[PDB]
Amino acid sequence: GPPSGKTYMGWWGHMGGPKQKGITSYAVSPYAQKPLQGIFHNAVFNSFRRFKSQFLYVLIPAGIYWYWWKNGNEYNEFLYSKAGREELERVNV
Amino acid sequence: GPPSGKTYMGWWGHMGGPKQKGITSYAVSPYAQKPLQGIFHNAVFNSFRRFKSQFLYVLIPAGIYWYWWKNGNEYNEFLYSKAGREELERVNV
Amino acid sequence: MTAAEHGLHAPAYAWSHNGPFETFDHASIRRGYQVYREVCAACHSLDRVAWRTLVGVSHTNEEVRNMAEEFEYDDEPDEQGNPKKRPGKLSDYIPGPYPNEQAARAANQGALPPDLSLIVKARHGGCDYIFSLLTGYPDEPPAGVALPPGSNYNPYFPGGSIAMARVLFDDMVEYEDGTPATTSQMAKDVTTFLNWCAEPEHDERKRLGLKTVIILSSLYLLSIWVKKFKWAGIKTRKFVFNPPKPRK
Amino acid sequence: WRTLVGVSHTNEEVRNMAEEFEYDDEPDEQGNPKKRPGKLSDYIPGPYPN
Amino acid sequence: PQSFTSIARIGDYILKSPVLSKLCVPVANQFINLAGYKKLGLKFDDLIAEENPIMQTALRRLPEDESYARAYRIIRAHQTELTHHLLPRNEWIKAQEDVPYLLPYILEAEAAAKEKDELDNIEVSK
Amino acid sequence: SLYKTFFKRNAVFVGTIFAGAFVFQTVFDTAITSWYENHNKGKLWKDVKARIAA
Amino acid sequence: MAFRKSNVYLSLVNSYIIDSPQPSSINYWWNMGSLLGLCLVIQIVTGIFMAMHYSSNIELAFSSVEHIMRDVHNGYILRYLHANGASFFFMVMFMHMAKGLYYGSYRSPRVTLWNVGVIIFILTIATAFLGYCCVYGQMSHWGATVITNLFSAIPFVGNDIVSWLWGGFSVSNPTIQRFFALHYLVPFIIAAMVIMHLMALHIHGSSNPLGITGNLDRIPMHSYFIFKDLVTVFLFMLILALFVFYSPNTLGHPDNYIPGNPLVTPASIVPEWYLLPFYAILRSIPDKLLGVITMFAAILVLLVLPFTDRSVVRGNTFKVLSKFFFFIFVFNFVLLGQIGACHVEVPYVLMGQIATFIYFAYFLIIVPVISTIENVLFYIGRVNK
Amino acid sequence: WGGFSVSNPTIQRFFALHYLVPFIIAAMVIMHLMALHIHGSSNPLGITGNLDRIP
Amino acid sequence: KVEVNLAAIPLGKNVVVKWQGKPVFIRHRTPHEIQEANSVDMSALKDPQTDADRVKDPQWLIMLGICTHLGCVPIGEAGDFGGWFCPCHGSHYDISGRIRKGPAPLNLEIPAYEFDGDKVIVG
Ligand SMILES: CCCCCCCCCCC(=O)OC[C@H](COP(=O)(O)OC[C@H](O)COP(=O)(O)OC[C@@H](COC(=O)CC)OC(=O)CCC)OC(=O)CCCCCCCC
Ligand SMILES: CCCCCCCCCCCCCCCCCC(=O)OC[C@H](COP(=O)(O)OCCN)OC(=O)CCCCCCCCCCCCC
Ligand code: HEM
Ligand code: HEM
Ligand code: HEM
Ligand code: HEM
Ligand SMILES: COc1c(O)c(C)c(C/C=C(\C)CC/C=C(\C)CC/C=C(\C)CC/C=C(\C)CC/C=C(\C)CCC=C(C)C)c(O)c1OC
Ligand SMILES: CCCCCCCCCCCCCCC(=O)OCCCOP(=O)(O)OC[C@@H](O)COP(=O)(O)OCCCOC(C)=O
Ligand SMILES: CCCCCCCCCCCCCCCCCC(=O)O[C@H](COC(=O)CCCCCC)COP(=O)(O)OCCN
Ligand SMILES: CO/C=C(/C(=O)OC)c1ccccc1Oc1cc(Oc2ccccc2C#N)ncn1
Repeated sequence: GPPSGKTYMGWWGHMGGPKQKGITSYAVSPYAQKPLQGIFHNAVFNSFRRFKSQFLYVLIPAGIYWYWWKNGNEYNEFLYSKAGREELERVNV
Repeated sequence: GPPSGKTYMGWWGHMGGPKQKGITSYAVSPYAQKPLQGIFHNAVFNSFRRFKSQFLYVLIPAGIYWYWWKNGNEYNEFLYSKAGREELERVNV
Repeated sequence: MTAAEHGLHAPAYAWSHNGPFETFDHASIRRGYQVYREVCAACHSLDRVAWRTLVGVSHTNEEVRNMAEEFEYDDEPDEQGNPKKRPGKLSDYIPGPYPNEQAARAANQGALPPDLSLIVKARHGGCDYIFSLLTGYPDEPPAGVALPPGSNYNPYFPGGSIAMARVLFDDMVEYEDGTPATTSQMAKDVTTFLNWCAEPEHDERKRLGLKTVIILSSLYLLSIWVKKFKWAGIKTRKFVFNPPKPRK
Repeated sequence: WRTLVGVSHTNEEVRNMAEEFEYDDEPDEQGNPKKRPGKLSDYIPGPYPN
Repeated sequence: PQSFTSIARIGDYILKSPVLSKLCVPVANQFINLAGYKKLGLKFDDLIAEENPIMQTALRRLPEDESYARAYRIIRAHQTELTHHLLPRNEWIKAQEDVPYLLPYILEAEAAAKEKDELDNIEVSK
Repeated sequence: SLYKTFFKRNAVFVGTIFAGAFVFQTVFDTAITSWYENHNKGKLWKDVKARIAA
Repeated sequence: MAFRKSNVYLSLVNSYIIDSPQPSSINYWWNMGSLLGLCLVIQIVTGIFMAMHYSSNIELAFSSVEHIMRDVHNGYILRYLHANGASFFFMVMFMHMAKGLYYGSYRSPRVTLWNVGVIIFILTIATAFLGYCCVYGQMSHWGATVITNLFSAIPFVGNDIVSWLWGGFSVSNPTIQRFFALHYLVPFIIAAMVIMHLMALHIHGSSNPLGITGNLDRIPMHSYFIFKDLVTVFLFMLILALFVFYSPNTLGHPDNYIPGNPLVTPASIVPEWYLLPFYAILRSIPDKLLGVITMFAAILVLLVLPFTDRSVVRGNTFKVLSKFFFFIFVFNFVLLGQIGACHVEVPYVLMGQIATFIYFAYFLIIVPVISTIENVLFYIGRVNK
Repeated sequence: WGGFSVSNPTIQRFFALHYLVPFIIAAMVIMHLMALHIHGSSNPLGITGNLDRIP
Repeated sequence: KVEVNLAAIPLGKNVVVKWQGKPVFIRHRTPHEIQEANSVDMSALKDPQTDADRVKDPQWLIMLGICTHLGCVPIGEAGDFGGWFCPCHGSHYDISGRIRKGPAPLNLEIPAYEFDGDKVIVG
């Protein structure tokens, strides 16, 4: 077939990054390691900072929208009761 | 992606035949040719030899199968008439 | 909208089929059918329930044969082409009290009583709403409410004005097993019978769901162990950088 | 009946032909069945009930 | 999408103003420390998206001793990310090491592409 | 050794996970049905028919 | 070479799910795409087996579904897996698109991949609308009446598009028969778009949660991400089984168990939960022609994001202002779904109009302004001048 | 049959299968064209075509 | 099209048809209620409508009835002064349907009914 266009990823042996020189890596077989050494030292301290260094970007927008919905629901409940009957004709104009 | 397997056809520039040397070709533009010199000198002699040098490979098997079907159809017509009533009990045994 | 136009909220009762491991109470289903035949069936149809579905759930096989043989159905015409009748069998569906919709409205002052085969799943509230409607008729409406003639007050109905009157009173039905037939007992039994009419697969669905959840929970816990074993070489990999010599 | 108009008969000829047969109607306010003469939407009726 | 010539034009106007450099520069120092790329061992010029012709030109012209060190920082940041950890605190990038090493090569390639575009779509007059 | 008698020979490692799953179906279905009916005793139709015999 | 690389049909399998180079640092958010492939197979296979027992006439459609629930062996399993499986399909698709917004997957060189995905989202919405009509419950009839009447406000062609869509004068028997035939076809068009979606992905590969190049450290797909995919497949099936067997009517409306009546209007006309935010956008425009244009613009505005993002960094990982406004947009989408299930009453009318403005202002105002400011703060916090 | 003879469940399942199999045929045609692209077509002389091709 | 002839229609009972899927709440009027519609002037409602634009012919009262919003149906002869009422909305209907006895200001539709000589054709 015809050759393709120019991309930003290749294949094994010609992947297309920069040239590497001076880096050594080491690894050990999984058959020679301890079986399942995580629930502790990861539920102790690791799985608390991973979201509570991030919790303030979620809960400030969540508290704004929950305050807005709860305030509007109590005002609709007041308007259709007996005590809020006089305001109801005023705001449906 | 990965390279493919070995085939027997390539593409334009690397089609995969033998090396050519010594052959010259010539051609004329269709805009400078006569329009439709087709029906005569081709229905005169060309479109008769192209099938009547081939007609005997078709019409000998066609004549064998048409003789066989026509002979069997006349025998079935004889068996269900009045004159072929006596043979009909003999061959349905 | 106001609270009267939406209807009063129905509370939660302790039904014995609530829960992931519970079946129906089949003695309460059997008593509930007797309340249907003697009270409800004068005006309500049950069109999606066949006679054969009651066998092995609430009645024996020869009990249902005698029940279906008290009604007559249409038959194929005779050799001259005139229509005939025949008694019922187990293949037939339970018949209703009216021939068409116009005869149903003419007997109930223009109102149409609905078919009750799916009524538990077709209302918000479920079994709690059907039970609270039947036992929730006051002796008189609140002060100020003027009902049109031909309607009754019930606070659980949206709007408060319903076209059916109170039908359940104390000791109107004689039970076979000897249960006292108060208003609260008869409303509980017929709601259980109507829940089986809407969900006949209920006891089988919860048994098949227990086998599926146990198998899928084991495959989930095993896949976490296998993934963590096969990833341990990548997760503990280490890198070291030594800067190369120049002039090349 | 409507397919005969403009092919073999005029529009008021087919209206008179279909009005010599009676068809089933919707029941009344009590629920009893009624009859009505035919119209151009109806199909041509046959001689036997079944 | 926004060119680095446009970013440097706005940014150098703020830094020369004595009243605007007292307001925005304390806010920019808190913004970088909250970003957290230095705790993974990265400089800011490692984070620039590279799949465009201007960035491919600037990465070719980088000297090779700086190209080897950039490749080690990117590889170390991928390994730290998959373990859901941070680097030890003595291996964090300091503020005096977070220098724009790639920025002069980017600005030179952008000016040459602008001059070529102006000469290719051009008017004349007698 | 019990790796090489159970999981090495992968003519039956495909086989034993295909034959241990056959007898697994009947033992599992018998155990759950017995637990499910004992949890709901006194409510089934067979517990009702045993004293609506009259 | 090996046979998995030399064969014509196995090399497509090998380059996609066996030997394809993945970045080593992708997390569990990158598993949503393969769950969507499992959901499409589940919806197609349960669809064929139910269609062997279904009648599409308007006098027979409601009783055919009740015939499946009562008389077909394991027929209640087929329906409940089908109806609840459509809600799980939309939930995984919402999380898949929100992953792309957060990490900048829409940016170059992946614009064609993002554009094909927007076409898939439109065809999935149209599929679920047509299957809901085939029940012919009371919510099925009146939901089709409301939506098809919107197209009569189009100038000069509007009153003839609607009667060409009805086959008559209202929602009637030719409408239900043509809606079931279209409902069979569109999932096969969706399956062809998924193949075009996977071809564009093979060209450039996936992104990673750091936003930078992945060409320096790759691991192959087989036995690493195959076994990571098995963890989320079994968790998905377990939660789906808890809904099918233990609470099968929680995600539906009880008015759909009443047969369709064109003479009785229900007290409230509510769509399914995954179409509720687009229903609230439509009810916030008082003019009828501008309301249906704004309703379709809420999907087509996803195409402007490759041009309005001005940042020189891909993704939201190192940007604190873009993190804050992303979650403002997420909880605004939940509030619009809640407004769409309420009555047209004070103060829900004004609340829906403000939330509609915030939806469109995120794509066209907030993203280009915030990403320009974050470009300048990175510069002046480092450059000594 | 879905029953004891050719009856109503037979016709309803045969129409649903009749809708589906032409879409399986369309997928086999795509696999048919992929294998053809690898080697190309033959010619009526039976010999190699690599020496004279036209687009 | 629907063709019903004139003499068959009763006055106190309703001949509502679902013609083309529209519920059409119509009547034989007779003269006693052609002055039961000028008594409220336009001083309460937004449309420049009067009875001369309502009906062609005061003998026969015919107007079509779905719902300026969704389409519910009223109860017969239970209204405020000689009309109908769907409990949809507070939808109070007068004779020949002029709302603004509740929220909805727009009044709905007159069907295309045509005489060619003692033969009304609704359509
Ligand atoms: C709806 C039906 C579909 C059902 C399946 C869909 C699953 C959707 C869940 C959302 C998601 O895909 O992202 C998950 C993301 C965590 O991504 P991560 O790679 O950084 O965490 C790797 C971990 O450290 C090691 O995880 P590890 O591989 O070591 O163990 C696996 C873990 C369970 O993993 C999962 O099930 C993944 C869903 O097993 C255990 O917990 C052991 C004790 C039993 O979580 C987060 O980023 C934030 C957490 C809350 C997210 C909830 C938001 C939902 C709207
Ligand atoms: C037109 C279509 C519009 C589509 C809009 C879709 C809206 C539907 C709502 C889908 C919610 C999905 C939100 C999360 C999207 C995933 C992408 C993401 O936010 O990244 C995960 C985030 C980052 O965490 P890290 O900082 O540890 O990782 C950084 C990379 N190194 O880690 C987190 O912070 C995860 C926290 C997630 C909490 C989100 C709560 C959502 C609640 C929705 C409830 C809806 C039902 C009521
Ligand atoms: C124990 C006996 C009965 C039960 C359990 C029962 C059940 C029900 C239920 C569930 C409804 C629907 C209410 C709703 O729409 O929310 C209903 C409505 C109705 N029933 Fe009954 N029914 C019974 C007996 C009767 C009887 C004896 C009559 C008439 C004499 C009757 C006439 C009606 C009517 C007219 C309605 C419609 C009311 C309306 O729409 O306003 N029912 N019934
Ligand atoms: C992406 C694929 C699909 C989606 C999202 C989808 C969605 C839906 C939905 C939401 C319903 C209404 C369910 C309810 O609330 O009861 C439905 C009904 C139905 N669908 Fe599908 N569907 C899909 C594929 C198919 C296919 C391919 C077929 C047929 C070959 C099919 C056949 C049916 C039938 C027969 C019904 C009516 C029975 C019922 O109500 O469950 N579906 N569909
Ligand atoms: C039936 C529907 C779909 C299927 C089967 C599907 C499948 C996939 C798969 C398998 C991947 C690669 C793995 C992954 O990143 O999760 C992917 C990536 C992607 N998809 Fe989808 N997808 C679907 C719908 C969509 C939609 C609706 C959108 C957006 C509007 C979309 C946009 C993307 C993007 C941008 C990526 C690249 C993500 C990255 O590289 O970081 N897709 N899709
Ligand atoms: C819907 C059905 C089919 C379609 C659309 C189709 C399409 C095609 C096309 C376009 C070609 C190339 C042009 C040509 O040689 O005519 C081709 C070639 C071929 N087809 Fe088919 N085909 C179909 C069915 C079949 C069947 C039923 C057979 C044999 C049992 C077959 C065997 C072949 C072979 C051997 C060739 C190569 C011919 C050569 O190179 O000389 N195809 N097909
Ligand atoms: C970035 O690297 C990745 C990657 O991360 C992932 C996740 C994938 C994952 C791939 C997928 C998730 C595949 C996508 C899924 C599909 C294309 C599904 C398509 C759907 C179909 C083909 C439906 C067909 C169904 C049928 C034909 C069933 C028909 C029913 C029948 C025949 C009933 C039987 C009848 C009788 C009478 C018994 C990649 O391919 C990939 O490489 C690019
Ligand atoms: C170890 C596995 C265990 C469990 C995990 C996975 C199990 C499930 C298996 C997954 C199924 C296979 C993977 C998915 C797959 O192969 O499909 C995606 C690839 C399709 O795209 P494509 O190859 O680019 O298209 C195909 C293209 O690459 C080639 O072009 P072509 O299609 O030939 O065009 C011809 C059309 C002619 O068009 C015309 C005539 O106009
Ligand atoms: C419409 C979307 C299309 C998407 C295409 C995706 C590919 C789907 C294929 C899935 C895997 C199928 C495995 C094929 C088995 C190996 C192929 C083979 O055996 O070819 C041949 C034998 O021929 C056959 O019998 C074909 C069997 C028809 C297969 C139809 C399903 C193996 O012999 P060969 O040496 O020629 O293989 C090298 C080819 N380059
Ligand atoms: C047939 O009724 C279908 C409904 C449904 O929810 O289907 C799943 C439905 C029910 C009640 C009310 C409305 C209903 O349909 C719909 C349809 C709908 O469609 C769109 C969604 C996004 C953008 C444009 C449209 C349109 N048109 N948006 C909202 N509700």
